[PDB]
Amino acid sequence: RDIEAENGGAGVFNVNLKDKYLLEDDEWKNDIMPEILDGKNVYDFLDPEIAAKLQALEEEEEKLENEGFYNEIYDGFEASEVDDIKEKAAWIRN
Amino acid sequence: MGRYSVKRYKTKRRTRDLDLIYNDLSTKESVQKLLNQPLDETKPGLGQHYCIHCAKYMETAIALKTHLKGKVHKRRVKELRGVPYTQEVSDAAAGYNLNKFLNRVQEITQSVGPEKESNEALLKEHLDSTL
Amino acid sequence: SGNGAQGTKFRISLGLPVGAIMNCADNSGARNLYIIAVKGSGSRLNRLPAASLGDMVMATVKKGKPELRKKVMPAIVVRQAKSWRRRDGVFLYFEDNAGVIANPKGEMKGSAITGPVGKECADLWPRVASNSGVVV
Amino acid sequence: SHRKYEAPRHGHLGFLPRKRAASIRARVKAFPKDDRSKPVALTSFLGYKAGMTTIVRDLDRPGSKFHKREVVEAVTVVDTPPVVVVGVVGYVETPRGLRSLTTVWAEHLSDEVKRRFYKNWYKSKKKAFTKYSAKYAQDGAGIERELARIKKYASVVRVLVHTQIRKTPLAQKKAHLAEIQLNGGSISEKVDWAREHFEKTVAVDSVFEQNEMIDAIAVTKGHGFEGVTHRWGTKKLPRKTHRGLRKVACIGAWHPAHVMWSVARAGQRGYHSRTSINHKIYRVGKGDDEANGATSFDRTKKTITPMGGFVHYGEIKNDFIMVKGCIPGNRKRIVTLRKSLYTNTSRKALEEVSLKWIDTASKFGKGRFQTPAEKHAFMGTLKKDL
Amino acid sequence: AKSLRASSHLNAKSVKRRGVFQKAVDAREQRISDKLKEDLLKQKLEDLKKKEEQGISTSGWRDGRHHTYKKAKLMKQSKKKTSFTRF
Amino acid sequence: MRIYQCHFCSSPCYPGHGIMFVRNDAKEFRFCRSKCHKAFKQRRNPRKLKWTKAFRKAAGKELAVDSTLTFAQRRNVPVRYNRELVATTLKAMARIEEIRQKRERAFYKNRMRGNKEKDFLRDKKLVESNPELLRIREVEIARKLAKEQE
RNA sequence: GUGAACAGCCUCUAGUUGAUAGAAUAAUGUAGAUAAGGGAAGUCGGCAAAAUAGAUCCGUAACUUCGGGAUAAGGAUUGGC
RNA sequence: GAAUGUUACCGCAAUAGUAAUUGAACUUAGUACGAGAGGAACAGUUCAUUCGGAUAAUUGGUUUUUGCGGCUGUCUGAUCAGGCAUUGCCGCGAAGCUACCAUCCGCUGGAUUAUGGCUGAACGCCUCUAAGUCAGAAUCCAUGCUAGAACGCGGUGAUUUC
RNA sequence: UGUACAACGGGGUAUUGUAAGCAGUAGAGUAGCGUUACGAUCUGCUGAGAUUAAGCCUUUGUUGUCUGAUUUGU
Ligand SMILES: [Mg+2]
Ligand SMILES: [Mg+2]
Ligand SMILES: [Mg+2]
Ligand SMILES: [Mg+2]
Ligand SMILES: [Mg+2]
Ligand SMILES: [Mg+2]
Ligand SMILES: [Mg+2]
Ligand SMILES: [Mg+2]
Ligand SMILES: [Mg+2]
Ligand SMILES: [Mg+2]
Ligand SMILES: [Mg+2]
Ligand SMILES: [Zn+2]
Ligand SMILES: [Zn+2]
Repeated sequence: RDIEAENGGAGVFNVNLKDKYLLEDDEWKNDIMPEILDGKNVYDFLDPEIAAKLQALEEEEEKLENEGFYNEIYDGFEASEVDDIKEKAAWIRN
Repeated sequence: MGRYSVKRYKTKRRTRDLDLIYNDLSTKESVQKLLNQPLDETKPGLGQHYCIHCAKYMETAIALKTHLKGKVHKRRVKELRGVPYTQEVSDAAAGYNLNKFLNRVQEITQSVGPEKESNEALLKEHLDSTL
Repeated sequence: SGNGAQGTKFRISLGLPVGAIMNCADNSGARNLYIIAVKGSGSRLNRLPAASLGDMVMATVKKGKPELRKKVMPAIVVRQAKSWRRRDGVFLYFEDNAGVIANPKGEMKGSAITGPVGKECADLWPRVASNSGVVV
Repeated sequence: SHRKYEAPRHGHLGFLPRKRAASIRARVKAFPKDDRSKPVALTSFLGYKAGMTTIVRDLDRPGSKFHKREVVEAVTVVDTPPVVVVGVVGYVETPRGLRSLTTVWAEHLSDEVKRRFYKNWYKSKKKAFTKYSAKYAQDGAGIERELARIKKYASVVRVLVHTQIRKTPLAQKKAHLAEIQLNGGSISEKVDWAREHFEKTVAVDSVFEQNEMIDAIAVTKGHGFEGVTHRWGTKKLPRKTHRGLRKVACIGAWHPAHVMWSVARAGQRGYHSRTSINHKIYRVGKGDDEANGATSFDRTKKTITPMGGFVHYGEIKNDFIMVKGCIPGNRKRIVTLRKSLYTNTSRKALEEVSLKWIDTASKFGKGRFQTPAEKHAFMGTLKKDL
Repeated sequence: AKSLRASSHLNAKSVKRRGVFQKAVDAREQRISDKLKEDLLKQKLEDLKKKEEQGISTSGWRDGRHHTYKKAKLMKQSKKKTSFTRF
Repeated sequence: MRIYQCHFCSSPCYPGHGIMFVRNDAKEFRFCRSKCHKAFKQRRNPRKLKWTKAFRKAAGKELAVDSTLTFAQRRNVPVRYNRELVATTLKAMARIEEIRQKRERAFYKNRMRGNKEKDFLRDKKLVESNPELLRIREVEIARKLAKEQE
């Protein structure tokens, strides 16, 4: 109340709540915490060892890529023949 | 927007929710309490003859029997079969609290489900015997 | 903004004009409250005094104890079915209109409140917040 | 005899007559008082109203119930590309008021501002200012004499500027020309500033900045001929009243044997000049900023333009002013932004605005997504994508 | 309540107005003037870079057109007896 | 400030959008649109309405169980603010979203394989079943080619 | 054809396509609708509107000239296959 | 809306009108005052009542968008696609319009009244009054807001080749 | 005779709610000889299909259009 009275008084003084934070670094007190990123909430992704979790996800992704997860002719027909069949069927429908 | 839907689903004319009815039917104690109700002068039939599935009071036991022999009651009973669709289902569909949704689904499949089914069967045979 | 209310009140959409009937959410024996006046209401020709969430009204008990009936008592509105805007960014509403019986100092006659209580009313009245089990 | 129940009259008698405005550009009736000690500055600016959107603000207001809390507020976006200085006008004081003494124009004018002088541009030979431009030859005598006359005699100096309407999505090609008063040093300093700024552009951040209170001057949206009930707010007469219920039942019952000027009558609603004051600037956005719609809390790289663009307006590709609330006029209308006429003494004039989020969902419907990338991410793969 | 035109409220407003509000106004005006000068300098630099590729008595009449028009106007006013200041 | 998911259709609910309904048991129901709110008031089943994420997940139109879908959950135990942890989270969110989009694309491609075979069989059957129209087509093409030649 | 039905709605035979027209979509009207929350606080007065409605089953008070009251009241239901 | 050379742009302001209002809250403070019981205000801040002017980002209402879908009866042989039922009926419904059912905004200089004074005679006391003069009310006149004399005005651009 | 204008077309942005056609072993049962026939409905191709300026945004495409009449002088 003495600080408030010497600065602005009641209803004028704007106290900084971040001054009482017990952080690892005192330079982090006046840091703006992000909340939104591309339609997602940051707070429900925030977690320690998320680096390890993302590393495990990357290992799984590499395994899927190696296995081949992401990768015109029929029995008795050639590509030109099936193109002719498709073209004639489109003509018939029209 | 139209008058029929407006005057049926006004907020002051709202009915009890399906998940609440499922919670009522899941536990045997709740079913016993709803079957043995105190005499209330403000209720139809003095608070007796209460259909738990439809959450509806009848004036008489014959009215309750006719209600049980009907498609509206069958419609509600069919609606009360599966997962109750709480907010966790929509969160999981959006991709949020998926593990919590999976745990709830497996709990319903394992423990809550068959107990609710047995309670429903006992209620059905009790109503058939007494009516 | 009423005697016993803690601080100022920001404007809420009005849901309950004079003549409305709301449920009684306390355990004093009343079943419903019939609004006859709104405390702090303005003066305008032809305009009905109307209450909102957190407002103090004068109410008569229509259904309840015979000793409780046939008198006018102060009440506080704790639920309304008319949608109102919260400054955090959503419009919201309850199923019913409901209030609790209080004294002119804002103290509850009953000892507990059943059903949810609006944050505006609970923050405005300290005794409602003390007797509330569910706050939104 | 006397009226039994008192009631305030319907409508404001100071906004009479309720007629159509003379011009679509509303006149600035007063400028801030000039202080000769201050540096040279413009007193107003021109913009085009684009639309409205929504923000979330982290409020710092001691004594308020919403102190240290979030509030959702509506804002108006005004597209403000830089204006171009093309002239200067000197005003002397007379017992009959302010009188314009002389006007000096720049040597080169663009077709945008030349079109303001024509009713049929495509058929004209485009001869405007073609002989005036010849007075700049051989050291500019005449131009120098008129500038010296303004320095010697004028008590008020105004600068003639015009909008760069080609930068907006507007279908109109004709620019808007207006006088903006110069408040600053001496008359000679104002004249020197105007002369050195001929054919130069002034941007909106060299007139206003963030957290400043400004005034909006514009013509309201027209509504045509209107009855008394919605023109003045009178109560409707009971059902099936003879000769209509959307009327005043008795326009006169007393001695003067006339209809009083203070009685509500049917007529024109809207399209009036209006000056509203004390609108706080929430953002001064730069048009070359790739993320002028992003905040420190919201890391999404996006601009101010909503999905699908502003309805009936288009995209915002220039500097913009985001003020809170609403201003008179409709979308795509020219508006004048004026400096405050007095030193505001409210704490809201000293508050610093920090925005946490800016809404960029589509205004063409119930917009659910902020970006097309977000919409694609939510929906997934469509039939035509495969 | 005290009106908007109440003398004591206006006096207190003036006392407040002479302080922090006027100081903030002055600081904003200085910043805006600096930005305006920077904008003019940037336009000058862009014009110089563009040109790199390519490379007093006020007495009497204003002009002859003004002299002829004003003399004809005054002669017409004298002839038609429609002058504001001259019989 | 938080992005909520619609109770009916799981669409994102941004601040100042939609409407909330509070029940007697303190359950909040947020709806992104009046459409979803009115469907809920009419007591329709979102697992029966096809345009909802609940229906799509139940019917298998899009993948529902994956490693990239377990990174988002409500955090009821807060952690102390850490600048490097925040930066790592901000990069991880982008990486997770990119991987999830790739897997969703793969799931849809696996679901839609076989369509080319079905369309080819339908086209072949139509061509076999319409001989006379094919003769008309041949006559028209021959007349057009003769016109081009002369 | 639907339906208890010469009801209302649609159709076949037969007969009409007549009644000054065109362009725009201000106020006020004439005729017809919808509306959040509350529910007669409106008004001399619930004026006007709204609500009810067919059919099957259960059930139905005072009073009474014993014939009635009575469709009293109050409830459950209705599609398709 | 004719006319005073024509035509165009930017302005001035005679005159006329004029608008804001009330309550509560924090602090001052459980302080002055008071045996006690009780209990203020100025300065500094925050909301709300009534009124007024706008505005449609959001929420709500509205639907001939006859936009999408569905239902009854009949009719076009059936499917498909459709007609009619004086907008057939039911659900959603953009755009537009709109709501204290939604949101925003609404000021500051001179002169005064009652009254309190200063100097000071009348009247060798005295006296705010006689001459002179200081302050002082939601009052007055302005600032600010609306219109702009169609017979008030200024500055500026262009001014015809048969 | 051009960041020219228009009529279409394209891409976005929105509204609704999954088109027509084909197929299945899903379908209470019933009839004939495990099969076949009928069968409300269910499922897949299919957030499909339809509409989207008439006062939405945008546009390297296609096709065209650019013209008559009257009056005015210090
Ligand atoms: Mg009255
Ligand atoms: Mg209004
Ligand atoms: Mg919109
Ligand atoms: Mg209503
Ligand atoms: Mg009455
Ligand atoms: Mg009355
Ligand atoms: Mg009777
Ligand atoms: Mg004070
Ligand atoms: Mg039909
Ligand atoms: Mg004296
Ligand atoms: Mg005039
Ligand atoms: Zn039932
Ligand atoms: Zn939704």
